[PDB]
Amino acid sequence: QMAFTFAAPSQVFYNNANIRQVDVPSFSGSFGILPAHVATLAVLKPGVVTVYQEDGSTKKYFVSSGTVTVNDDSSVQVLAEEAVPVENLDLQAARDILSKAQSDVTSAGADMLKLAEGQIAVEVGEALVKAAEG
Amino acid sequence: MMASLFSVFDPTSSFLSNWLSMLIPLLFMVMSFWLIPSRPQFLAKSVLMGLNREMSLLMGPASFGANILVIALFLFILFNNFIGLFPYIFTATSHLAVTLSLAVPLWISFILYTWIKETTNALAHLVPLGTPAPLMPFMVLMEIISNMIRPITLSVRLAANMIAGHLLLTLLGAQGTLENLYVTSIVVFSQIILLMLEFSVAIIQSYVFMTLMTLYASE
Amino acid sequence: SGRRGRHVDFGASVDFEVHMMRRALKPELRNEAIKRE
Amino acid sequence: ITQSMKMVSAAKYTKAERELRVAKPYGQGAMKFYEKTELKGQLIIAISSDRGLCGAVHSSVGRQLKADLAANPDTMVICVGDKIRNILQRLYGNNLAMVCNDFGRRPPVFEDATKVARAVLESGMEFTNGKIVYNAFRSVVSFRTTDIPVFSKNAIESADSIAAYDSLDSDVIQSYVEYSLASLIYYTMKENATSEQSSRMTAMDNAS
Amino acid sequence: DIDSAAKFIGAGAATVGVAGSGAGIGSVFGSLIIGYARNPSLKQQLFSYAILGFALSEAMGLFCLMMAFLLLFAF
Amino acid sequence: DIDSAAKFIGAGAATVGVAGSGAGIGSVFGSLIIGYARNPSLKQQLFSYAILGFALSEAMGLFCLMMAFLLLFAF
Amino acid sequence: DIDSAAKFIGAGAATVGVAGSGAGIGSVFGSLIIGYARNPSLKQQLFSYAILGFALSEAMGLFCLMMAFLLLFAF
Amino acid sequence: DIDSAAKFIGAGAATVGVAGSGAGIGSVFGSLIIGYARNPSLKQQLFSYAILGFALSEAMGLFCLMMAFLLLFAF
Amino acid sequence: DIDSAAKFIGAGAATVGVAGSGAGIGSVFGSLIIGYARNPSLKQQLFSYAILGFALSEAMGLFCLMMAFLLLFAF
Amino acid sequence: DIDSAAKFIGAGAATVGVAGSGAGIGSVFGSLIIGYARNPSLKQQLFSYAILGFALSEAMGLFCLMMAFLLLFAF
Amino acid sequence: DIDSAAKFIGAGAATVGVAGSGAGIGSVFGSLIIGYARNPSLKQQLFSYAILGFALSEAMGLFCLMMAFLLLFAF
Amino acid sequence: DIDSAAKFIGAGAATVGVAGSGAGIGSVFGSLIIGYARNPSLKQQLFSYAILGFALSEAMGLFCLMMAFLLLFAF
Amino acid sequence: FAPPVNVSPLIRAGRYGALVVGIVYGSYRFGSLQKRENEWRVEEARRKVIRDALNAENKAKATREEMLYLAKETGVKVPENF
Amino acid sequence: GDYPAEYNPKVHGPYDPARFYGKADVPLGQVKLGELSQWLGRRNKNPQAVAAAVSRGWWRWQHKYVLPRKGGIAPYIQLIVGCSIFFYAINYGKMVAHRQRKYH
Amino acid sequence: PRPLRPVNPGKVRVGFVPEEWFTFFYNKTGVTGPYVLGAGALTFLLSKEIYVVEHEFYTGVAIAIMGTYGVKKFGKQIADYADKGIGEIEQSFKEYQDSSKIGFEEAITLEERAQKSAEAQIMLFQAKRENV
Amino acid sequence: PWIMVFLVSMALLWAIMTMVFFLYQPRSVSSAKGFSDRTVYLNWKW
Amino acid sequence: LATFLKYAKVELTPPGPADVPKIQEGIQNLIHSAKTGKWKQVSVREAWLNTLIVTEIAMWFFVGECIGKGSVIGYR
Amino acid sequence: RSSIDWAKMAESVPESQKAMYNQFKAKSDGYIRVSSQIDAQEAEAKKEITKFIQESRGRIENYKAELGKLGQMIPFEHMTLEDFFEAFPEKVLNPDPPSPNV
Repeated sequence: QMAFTFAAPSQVFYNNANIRQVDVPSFSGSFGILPAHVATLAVLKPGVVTVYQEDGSTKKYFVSSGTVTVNDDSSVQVLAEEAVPVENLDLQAARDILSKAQSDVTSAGADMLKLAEGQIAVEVGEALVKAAEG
Repeated sequence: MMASLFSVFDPTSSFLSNWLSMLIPLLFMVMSFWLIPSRPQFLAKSVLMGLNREMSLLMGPASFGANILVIALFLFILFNNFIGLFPYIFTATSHLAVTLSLAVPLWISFILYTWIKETTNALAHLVPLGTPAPLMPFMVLMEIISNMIRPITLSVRLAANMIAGHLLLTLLGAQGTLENLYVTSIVVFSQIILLMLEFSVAIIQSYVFMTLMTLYASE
Repeated sequence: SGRRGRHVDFGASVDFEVHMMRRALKPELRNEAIKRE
Repeated sequence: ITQSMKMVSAAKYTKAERELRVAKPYGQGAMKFYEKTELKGQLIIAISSDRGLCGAVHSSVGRQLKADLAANPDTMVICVGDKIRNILQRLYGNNLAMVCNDFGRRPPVFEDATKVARAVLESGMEFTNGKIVYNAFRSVVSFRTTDIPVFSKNAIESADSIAAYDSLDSDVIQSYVEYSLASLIYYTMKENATSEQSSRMTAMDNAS
Repeated sequence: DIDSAAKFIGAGAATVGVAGSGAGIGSVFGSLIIGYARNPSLKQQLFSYAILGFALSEAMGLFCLMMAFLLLFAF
Repeated sequence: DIDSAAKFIGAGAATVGVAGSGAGIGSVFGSLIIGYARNPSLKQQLFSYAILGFALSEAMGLFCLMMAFLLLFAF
Repeated sequence: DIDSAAKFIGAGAATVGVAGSGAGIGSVFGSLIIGYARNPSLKQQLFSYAILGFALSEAMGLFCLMMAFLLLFAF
Repeated sequence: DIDSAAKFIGAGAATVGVAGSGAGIGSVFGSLIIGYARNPSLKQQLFSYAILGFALSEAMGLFCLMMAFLLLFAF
Repeated sequence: DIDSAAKFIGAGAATVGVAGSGAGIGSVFGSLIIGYARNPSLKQQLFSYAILGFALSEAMGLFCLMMAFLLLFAF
Repeated sequence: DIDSAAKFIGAGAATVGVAGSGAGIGSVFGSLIIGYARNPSLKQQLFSYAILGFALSEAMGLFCLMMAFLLLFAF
Repeated sequence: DIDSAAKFIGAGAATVGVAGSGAGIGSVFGSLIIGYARNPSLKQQLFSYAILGFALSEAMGLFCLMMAFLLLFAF
Repeated sequence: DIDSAAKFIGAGAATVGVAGSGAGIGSVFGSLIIGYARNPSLKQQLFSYAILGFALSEAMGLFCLMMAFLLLFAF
Repeated sequence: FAPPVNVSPLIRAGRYGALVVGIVYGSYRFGSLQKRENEWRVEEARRKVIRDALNAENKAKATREEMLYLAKETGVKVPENF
Repeated sequence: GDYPAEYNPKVHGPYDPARFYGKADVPLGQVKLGELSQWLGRRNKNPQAVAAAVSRGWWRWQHKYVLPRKGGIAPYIQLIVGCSIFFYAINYGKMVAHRQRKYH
Repeated sequence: PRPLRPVNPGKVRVGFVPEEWFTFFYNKTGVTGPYVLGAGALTFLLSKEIYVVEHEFYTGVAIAIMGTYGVKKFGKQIADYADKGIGEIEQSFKEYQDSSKIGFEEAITLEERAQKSAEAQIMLFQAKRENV
Repeated sequence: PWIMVFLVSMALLWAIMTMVFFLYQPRSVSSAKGFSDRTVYLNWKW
Repeated sequence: LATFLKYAKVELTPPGPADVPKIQEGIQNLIHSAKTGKWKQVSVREAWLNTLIVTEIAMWFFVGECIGKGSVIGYR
Repeated sequence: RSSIDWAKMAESVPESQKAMYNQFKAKSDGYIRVSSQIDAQEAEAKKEITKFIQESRGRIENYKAELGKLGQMIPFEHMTLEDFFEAFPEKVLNPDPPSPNV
């Protein structure tokens, strides 16, 4: 009885579809969403949003960012920013982005802004490296 | 490790008895003369105004004008705890008349005001909300005993924290020598740490008594 | 985290996350995944 | 040239209505949180393009802005489009903070909505309520002008209906607003970029 | 004369049992703090639940105190 | 008359298990405050489970009090 | 006779070990409240694990009670 | 003889119960820190409820201390 | 006849320590409830950590029980 | 001669009540860690709250240390 | 035989620090479960902190066990 | 002899605050795990606070052990 | 401070007279009370040894009576020596 | 608790409680010691008079150490040390009973 | 004569002792006079066991070390915080009398221009007689 | 002497209450702002 | 601490071997006055200064007694 | 060959407070292209002008008295609470309303 909406700004995967379970890696810690979940709004962090569909088949999707919104009528709206599945990921590009981010962190020095962006890209690189190995 | 000492609460030390050890807040009273205040007067005014602004949400309509009495109680506790910890001034709260006058009559006034004005509130505050019929009598008896002994517990606590602090300070001082600089320095350092702990405990105790007084006046 | 602490809002964090997420689609999908602006 | 530009806008209608097959549920699912909290309310956002010969669409936006000026005159307006700034300059140049330019000649993406949201929230102006007036898309031959009510961090923190929403603190609500506000703007941009072209194709057809 | 002595020791040992009631009262009021920081609009219900929990824990502590005062006098 | 003294000491020392009942009661009702603050629409099931937890904690405390009264009046 | 007397004292001391079992029951059911407040559709698995926690702390309580009975009689 | 000896033993036993007071006050102020991590605008009411819980836990512990002193001197 | 008496008293005092094992198992499995409430799809590792934590706390309780039996039938 | 002996046993029992102070200090500083994880910009205020709780927990411990030293070399 | 009897009593009453060690190990592993449910991407660091906390808790228990053995045998 | 025997009993009864030390240390490091799961970029400050809490709980345990040794060789 | 002027020779003369008289008086009193403390310490040690032996015998009898009372109360066996 | 009967603001001025508005008396530090007994008998010895003199001296101390603008911690340290000295003079019976030396 | 408020309090030596107690001895024994007197009085009170070094003396030392540390650390912060508020009260007070004098002079021109209407009222009826 | 201690503590509390009641800084804010809003003018005859 | 030592160098010198008539003249001036007058003709401040000077002089007796007995705090 | 001083007549009124001049300004514009009543009104207005002048003189004297009171007041630097309660008679007295911060 869950109305799940997974909608990237370029692809719409689920449009108020009926979904058994939604796992979402957020800044509030990774949590699993079931029907009649609590109303809670969460801010997405990079990682695999794995969807347990009602037919018994589970499809995993990465998210770059976004927001998770659980509603009191048992309806979720995960509005990602980039989302393509774990099926299409290139491990070497993730490792190259991670190495570039670490180089930017080491060469930032006193630049607090470049250090912050390097830390963000380090988080995304670790998440992509972890996700592409499945 | 060697021994200790006691018998410091004597009220008959000399002809000029220890009742002058309670008037020392009058020396530390801030007496104001000029229009533009002095530094201690302005600091005291800032402290009291901050306390009034913090306790404004707990006053209530019944004791709107009684905040001055609560602030005087706070200053009374603070001066009897801070100046009571100085080494040659005896613990006034060791004799329980001070804590009796500090705690008991305001509770008697509040419980009489409750019993006269709102008897329904007096009979309903004992019974917890949502309590069924077979869970009544033990709750009634336990709450009656606890509420009839609660100001006594507050007074004995406000005496006993200072009693424990002064006993531990005297025990640390008595176990300190003079010929050994290491042992004396360790004793002095431990008394510094214990005195910081006792000063913080005294301030927190005065604050919690003020907050309890304001919240009970709100009732 | 360290994002907001360095006077960086969530829009810039979103932009960096989405750029690094688009860039991990080399052999077929970096061309058809980014419309640029 | 009006008949010749009729099929030019059809290519820019087929690349703005087909592009609305996935930009529409992204905006419906964004407002579903606002559909449940049900808050009532400043901030005014105008959506247009930097191109002329648009008929009366920008005239309709200016008419709606003139109507909005009679309700909350203390509003600082941030517009997507230089034409609305040029129209409203003579009216309220004292209350023009910034207007985002370079829009309309290319189909919108999310980066534009993110930049407009950052321009809105990084100005330091104090706002609680708000709305984003956009020319919604109903049909090819005619459309409807509506708006989406926008809200700030303190508007949803002090809401009576947010108490059912848990696992919240200052950082989560702050970080939720500056992506939801960047998602509603993307819904207003993608609907407006169809209405500003589908109603221009017939304005080129009316002279054809 | 060992009977009165053991009544004294049993009274003290029974009065040990109020410790868990003090700990439970601390737990219920600390969770009143952490349950009032989240959803402050339910203050009346949360304080009612705090009063009920404190009353039950105090009932346990005074049962221990009653078993201290019962051995000491009536047993 | 040593054994009566022993029974008094055993009763007083067996009445310390009520501290655990007090602590468990405080824990379960503070967590009732917590779990009612978040998602307050489930007050029926929250209060049902909290009364169950209180019943079992009070059962442990009454088991300890029963063991005290048996150590004093049965053996 | 002092052997049976110290048996009584030993059972009185062993009955304190049920306080932790009571506190464990209180903790497991209070966290059942907290865990049912968030995502309540897992009620059956949550209650099965809460019953498992109740059983595994009642095991410690019954161990302490059996030690008290064994010191009183079997030892 | 052994009456005053057991007065000392019973007082030393009965003053254990302030351990629960210390644990309860620690739990109160720890959860005050947690409840001030989120929503710092409720500082006055958080401090009020924390002071309430501290006072009640200290009341239970000082009830243990009061019973210890009553066992020591007045009997 | 006083040495076996003290063995009974010491064993009864030693078996208090299983209370801490009971409270530890209670906190472990209450945490299992809370941490399975969110992330239901992690139960194969949450339950393994719960099994390990229960095994360690119950192992400390069994070591305390072995200390109790060493004061009675080994020393 | 048994009076000083029971003073030793009473002080040994009286020093147990510092255990609750230790547990309270641990809870205060652990919750300081948890509260510093969320909104770490409140570092000074949360450390002030931690010191405020720690002082009261150690005051509860000093109550039992005072009762240990009153039995030992003062009564 | 009196002094060895009191050695037995002290060794039995000193091995109840294993209670607090069990409570600490339970808290460590339970909060390991709670903190692995939320953000499982730090599993090795979370388990290393759990090993550190369990080691220090068992160290505090082994201190009391060492005092229990060295009261009965050495000092 | 009865004075040295009671010193043994007092030392054994004094070696109980190590339980509170162990419970506090376990709470500190479990909350370190929890508060490192959320906002893991603060490993240094979180571990500093865990070290501070562990040090103060160890200080309480060492105060109890120092009283245990002073009740056996000095007092 | 202010520049110093020499003290008029009554404070200095009386000061050093008291200083030297204090030195010699302290030496004489220290010697006399050292002899007095030696003899007082010797006689106090003698009477303290006598009193300590008497109190040790009295306390041994008191501990014997206490152990007999403890045996009669607790019901334990009464040893032939205690 | 009002102004003393020797003070009239039309003649004297604003009220300084540390002032004596009565008869212009010989200062205490200039009595030639031959008339010092008559000087001590000149002052009234009622409790009202000694309380007025004590409050005058106390307000002179306030005017020298507290009521100035840049008042420091020196008056309060002075009060603390004076109170410790006076209460040691009170508790001298208890202090002399314990001591450290036995002959001295 | 009216009392005057000095900026600085009485001169204090050795932290709390009045300076006048030292300068009293300058006509007899200069500078080291009062210090020699204080040292001799301290050695006399210690030597005769009038000033008993008991357990309280090891608390007054611990009070004085913390008392010196607090004054030598927070002394300038608290004094500057307090003296800031004294000026702000004067800043509140100097915004009263200065504004009242200028405000009264503004109120004079309100009364002066009310006379100017009466000055121009005469020409009003000399301006309506031209239309006839 | 407990009644004497009660009376001494009560008198000290009354003195502290009177001290706190009188411990305030009076400020003068009755400036000439109200006089500027009294621009009384004479009307004209037509 | 240096300036205090310079002041002590100036104002703590023992009386010299050449000013004995001057010190004895002052002693007999005090003796001849106090038995005839000049003590009921001295102001309270001046007499208080004289008594405090006498007390400070007398303190050197106790300081030299502590020198001449070893331990300062009493005898041993 | 007739005209009036329009500048002083316009500057005399406070514009909107005496806007009936502006209606008269619109009337008198068209006339560009009962005398005994005006003389009687001149006499009445002269009497009212004298009354308003003496009232304005009284108000000016009161304002001068207030300024002299402010000038004769001692400064707020070397002033006491007694001098403040003398110069400002608001005071805190026994028959006063009770307030926490009086």
